[PDB]
Amino acid sequence: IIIRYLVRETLKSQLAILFILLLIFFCQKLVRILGAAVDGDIPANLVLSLLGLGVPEMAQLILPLSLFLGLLMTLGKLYTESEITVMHACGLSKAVLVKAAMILAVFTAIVAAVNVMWAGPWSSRHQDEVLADQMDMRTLWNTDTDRARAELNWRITLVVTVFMMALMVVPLSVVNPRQGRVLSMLPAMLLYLLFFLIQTSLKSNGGKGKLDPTLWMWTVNLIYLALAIVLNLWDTVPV
Amino acid sequence: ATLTAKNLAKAYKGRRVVEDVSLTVNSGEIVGLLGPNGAGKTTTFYMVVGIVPRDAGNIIIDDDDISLLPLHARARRGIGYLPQEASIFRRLSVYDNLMAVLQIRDDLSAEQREDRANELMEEFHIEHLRDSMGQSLSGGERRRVEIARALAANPKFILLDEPFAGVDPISVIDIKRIIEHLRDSGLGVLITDHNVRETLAVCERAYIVSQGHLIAHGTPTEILQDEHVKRVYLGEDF
Amino acid sequence: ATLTAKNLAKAYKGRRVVEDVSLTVNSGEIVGLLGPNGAGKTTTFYMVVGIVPRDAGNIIIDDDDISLLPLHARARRGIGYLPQEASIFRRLSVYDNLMAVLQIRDDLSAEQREDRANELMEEFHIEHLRDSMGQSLSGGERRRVEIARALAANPKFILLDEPFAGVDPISVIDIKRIIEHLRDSGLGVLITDHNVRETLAVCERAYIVSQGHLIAHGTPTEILQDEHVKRVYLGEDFR
Amino acid sequence: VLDRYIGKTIFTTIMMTLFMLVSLSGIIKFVDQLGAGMYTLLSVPKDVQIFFPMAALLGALLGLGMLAQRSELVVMQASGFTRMQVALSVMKTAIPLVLLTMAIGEWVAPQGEQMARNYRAQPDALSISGLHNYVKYAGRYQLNMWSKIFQPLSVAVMMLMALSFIFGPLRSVPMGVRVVTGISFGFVFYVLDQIFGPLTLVYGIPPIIGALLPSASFFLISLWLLMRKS
Amino acid sequence: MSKARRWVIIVLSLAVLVMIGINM
Ligand SMILES: CCCCCCCCCCCCCC(=O)O[C@H](CCCCCCCCCCC)CC(=O)O[C@@H]1[C@@H](NC(=O)C[C@@H](CCCCCCCCCCC)OC(=O)CCCCCCCCCCC)[C@H](OC[C@H](CO)O[C@H](OP(=O)(O)O)[C@@H](COC(=O)C[C@H](O)CCCCCCCCCCC)NC(=O)C[C@H](O)CCCCCCCCCCC)O[C@H](COC)[C@H]1OP(=O)(O)O
Ligand SMILES: CCCCCCCCCCC1=C(C)C(=O)C(OC)=C(OC)C1=O
Ligand SMILES: CCCCCCCCCCC1=C(C)C(=O)C(OC)=C(OC)C1=O
Repeated sequence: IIIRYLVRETLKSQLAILFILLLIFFCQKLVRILGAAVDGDIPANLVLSLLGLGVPEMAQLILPLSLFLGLLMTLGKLYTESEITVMHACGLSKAVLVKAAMILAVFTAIVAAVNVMWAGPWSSRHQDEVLADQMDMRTLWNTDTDRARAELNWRITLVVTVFMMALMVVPLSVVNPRQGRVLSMLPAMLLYLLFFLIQTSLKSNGGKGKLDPTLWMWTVNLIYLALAIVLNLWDTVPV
Repeated sequence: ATLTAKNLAKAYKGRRVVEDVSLTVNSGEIVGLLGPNGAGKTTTFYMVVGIVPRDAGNIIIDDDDISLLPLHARARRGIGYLPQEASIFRRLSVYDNLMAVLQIRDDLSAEQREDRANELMEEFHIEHLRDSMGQSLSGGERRRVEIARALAANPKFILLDEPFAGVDPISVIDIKRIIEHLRDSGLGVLITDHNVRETLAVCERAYIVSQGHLIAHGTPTEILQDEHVKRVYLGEDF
Repeated sequence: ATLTAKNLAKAYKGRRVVEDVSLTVNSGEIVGLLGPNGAGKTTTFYMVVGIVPRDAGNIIIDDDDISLLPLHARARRGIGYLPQEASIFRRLSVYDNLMAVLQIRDDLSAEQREDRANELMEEFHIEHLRDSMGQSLSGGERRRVEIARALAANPKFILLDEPFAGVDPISVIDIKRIIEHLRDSGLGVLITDHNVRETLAVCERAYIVSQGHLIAHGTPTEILQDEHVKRVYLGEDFR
Repeated sequence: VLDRYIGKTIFTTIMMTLFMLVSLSGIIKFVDQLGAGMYTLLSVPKDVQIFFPMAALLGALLGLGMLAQRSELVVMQASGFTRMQVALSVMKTAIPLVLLTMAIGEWVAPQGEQMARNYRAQPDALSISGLHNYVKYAGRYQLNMWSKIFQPLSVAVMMLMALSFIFGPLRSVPMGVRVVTGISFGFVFYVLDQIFGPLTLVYGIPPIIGALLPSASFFLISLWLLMRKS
Repeated sequence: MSKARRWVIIVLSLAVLVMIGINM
């Protein structure tokens, strides 16, 4: 009952971020592609379909972000409304908050696993034909067992990041009334943003052949997963 | 039971906000904790609850030291807490947020959860609101649901934080009726607030902690006749 | 002078929260405005101050209708407002607090304000503090400089919003001493506190409203021996 | 005097936000090593020219918002002050701000940026006077003149806008919501500058007023939030 | 707000500004 309440309350806040953040990403997709069609190709037959076919690429970044941000909105609201303090006062641990986050990251990581194979390569096997080897945007997951810049390590880490960014927000959405409620999101929002600035500069920097994206792309995934666990098990004897 | 708190202390950035406060409360006894707003009564109250960690001291609930335990671990061993502000579960039914904390008790069977829930609505006159969720609930009817579901966790020592907090004087008759009803069920109530005139009417004894340490304790008759209290607090009370 | 409201009404959405509340504040008179919470004793207070705009009322100081005016044009006719928060000018001196509002009055010459300020700050015994700012002054001078500052704007009808409001009973005697001194200078004052034990002990008339309108407008010893206030409000035991 | 106290509180937080926004984008501008090349130090007064209409909005939302949350914005208008002569006190501290973003955008940011690009030798952005009577022989190079001559006018518009929704719908919000709004409306001003920049010549015909639409459309929101909602 | 919570937001946002300067 108290787990179905936390899931139903975050899901209404997660589907409201996915509509606001979709228009924010549409306008960034509209600011750019005018500038490649105002002194480039003609914006008469493509400007409404080139916008709508780059959606499963931009949904790779807003499906982990809306569950991250939707749990900061929902858990941060119940801390200020004194619903989580009185939840511990009747007696039940923070494992209810973790068992409600991972039962909700499963709902997102099976949309972000349908989007990452045969819904993502489809919109690059259709967006690059209307303009008429080493591409790695139209190959599916089985035929991505080539050599030489086969970047499936960035298509797997977009599904593991749904689980390790749902573990980090249950101890980082503790609202302190003295700091405020937006000042308390700052160690969380900077930690998610630092994760995507490292993996983007390891996918492209590892695409030239400067450092292989198996050692260094899963070291960051395991440093951040081990950070998710010490933060969640901090209430014990000193170590 | 005999919840005892011994030699408690705290320092916020070097400032000694409380030194050597020792208070006990037994089962079936209203006990108050009041005094001026110099840090005092609030940090001492939030050590027995557990949402402020102590610097030095001991909390024991009659047999065993629970001073190093969080709030959810003290709630399994007795101690039950009511926040001052509105803490009812928001988009949940009144029967649902009574059952949500009645589901965590593993010493019951799933039919005894339903018998206890219908026993708690009729005890607090709530049973005409079981499908109605909150935010259709008034100020006096939200308060009965919070005490009915703090009693669903089966506590000893419900300790209330400012249970008056701004209510009209016909609504202090009904709060003090269900506070004296918990005492008649064998629960040791510990109250702190600002309103002096309405807790010294309901408490059997009271601790006055002012400027750090504890300055007096006793029955509310001999509290009023005390002279060291009378200077820093209660000049010409009644 | 006399400040009178007449047939005040206010409706947000369907439910009229105020209907036909008429009060009268004469000079040299504490008068209270009381009732249960949410009944409309704090809406019919702000309708006299000027924050909440009226719907059908007539706010009148002795010969001018001020029911259409905002708060700043109402404060020049002789209405003073003391909010229940701190509201002292923090990073500004305690002599410059009085000089801040003494420069607004256009009937004082530029040297005639620096002896009116030097007169107000010794009547209220706040002359030993002269450069202490106000972000750390006291609790006892976050209530007495603001009265000297609200008196420096030359009011006739100073309106106190929740004066007692969570102070110790050793400090209630001090802020009751400066309300009775406030009307010894010929100044009608309206109080709207919730702690109805001293705002019936400092006042001479009271204006119990409950859920839309007036119930009683007698002396405090006339409301205890009433009957209809004793069912929606105080109870059956107040002595 | 407290005309000199509203203005002193605002001016301190404009220059505190602007020093923050320049130090942030100076460590990002430490990109050109990818060892003691001070390219980012002589390009400081160009960064001051770029972040000044945004530090004006964010710094005045932060300085008036702390006057409102300390309740000293209603206690001076309940003792006098009209809402016009508190608006006139944030314009009296806007004239030294306008006389600084056109005094360094013509004397310092020309000669500082050019002497850095020459030191790093291992839209013809020169000046408002250098581009004046430069191109004769319609195109793009005149829009860089109009988006630079009343770039100081966009500072006074954003200080008026940061006051229009302090009296409007941000007087009783927490302080973090005002900062998030100040960043979000600093994103819209980027969008209106680079999407009304080209498109007002290539898919339409504003000759001069195409550079006005960033400032003219944020002036209409300012007089809609204090007049129609009053 | 603290001594260790403040010194995280200084250090963690210093590494974001370095990582923005890396991929530009
Ligand atoms: C309410 C909702 C509204 C809608 C919101 C949604 C829609 C938004 C739509 C538009 C989105 C962006 C589209 C885009 O597409 O942005 C693209 C790239 C995608 C960017 C998406 C960015 C925004 C966020 C999206 C999500 C939002 C929710 C680039 C482009 O398009 O530009 C690309 C261009 N780079 C940039 O501009 C920097 C480029 C940097 C990009 C980083 C990308 C990775 C970002 C991760 C961000 C995570 C955020 C959480 O970021 C930019 O653009 C960003 C521009 C907006 C900044 C807004 C303020 C940010 C800070 C706020 C305060 C903290 C690049 O480098 C050239 C290199 C700079 O060193 O030199 C330039 O000049 P110079 O050196 O010659 O002088 C650059 C110089 O440096 C500089 O100014 C100095 C710094 O670096 C500036 C850095 C940015 C500001 C930082 C401030 C501190 C921030 C701290 C933050 C913690 N200077 C300019 O360009 C002039 C502009 O005035 C700068 C404007 C900066 C903002 C303030 C002023 C606004 C205008 C004036 C008002 C008066 O070359 C490319 C190829 O061409 C050859 C070119 O194109 P292309 O992409 O086509 O290849
Ligand atoms: C807690 C931070 C966000 C606060 C939003 C206002 C919260 C307090 C009133 C909430 C509320 C509303 C509005 C409400 O409409 C309702 O219905 C059953 C509630 O039920 C218990 C509520 O708690
Ligand atoms: C362009 C600037 C936009 C600023 C937008 C701020 C939006 C704040 C929304 C706050 C909010 C949250 C989080 C929220 O969760 C909620 O309800 C469940 C609200 O209900 C009325 C809210 O208002």
